Amino acid sequence: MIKVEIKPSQAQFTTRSGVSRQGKPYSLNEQLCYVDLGNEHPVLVKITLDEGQPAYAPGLYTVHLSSFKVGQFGSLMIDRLRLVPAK
Amino acid sequence: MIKVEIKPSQAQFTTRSGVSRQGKPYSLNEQLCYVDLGNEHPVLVKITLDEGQPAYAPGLYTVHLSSFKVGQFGSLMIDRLRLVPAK
Repeated sequence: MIKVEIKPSQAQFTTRSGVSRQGKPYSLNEQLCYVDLGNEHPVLVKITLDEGQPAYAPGLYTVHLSSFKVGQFGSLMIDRLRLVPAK
Repeated sequence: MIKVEIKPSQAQFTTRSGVSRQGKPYSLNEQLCYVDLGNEHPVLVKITLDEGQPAYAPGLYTVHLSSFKVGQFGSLMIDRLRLVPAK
């Protein structure tokens, strides 16, 4: 439950394409947000979109708890930025 | 909130120590807490503790935003999980 803002400027996503072996292409797409991390000042964080799921419209979003995950040696983590209209 | 709690049996830490592959010394203390990330039940999570830092004491907690950093391409990561008391 973090403030995320997408300003109109940020509405289109941004690419970083690619490939690995057995069936593993890295052809990455990213969109950007301003995240207020407590501070009076916003941070440009990046959102990595997963296949078939799209760039968020402009507006105000909260970070959704499924955005967090528990890793290999038991640490909690942002796996991917997950947003909701929630307010 | 990222709802967190340390029960009586969890109010303490374990030390793991050995050596880093840049041949550097570690002596890391770890503690378990229950995190409510949604799901239907409490997921168990590992707080790594800072040098000096006493293991937190039983109770209700919430995650403090100082736990989230940003680097490289606007990449958000949890740095340390710093919990503060509930309200």
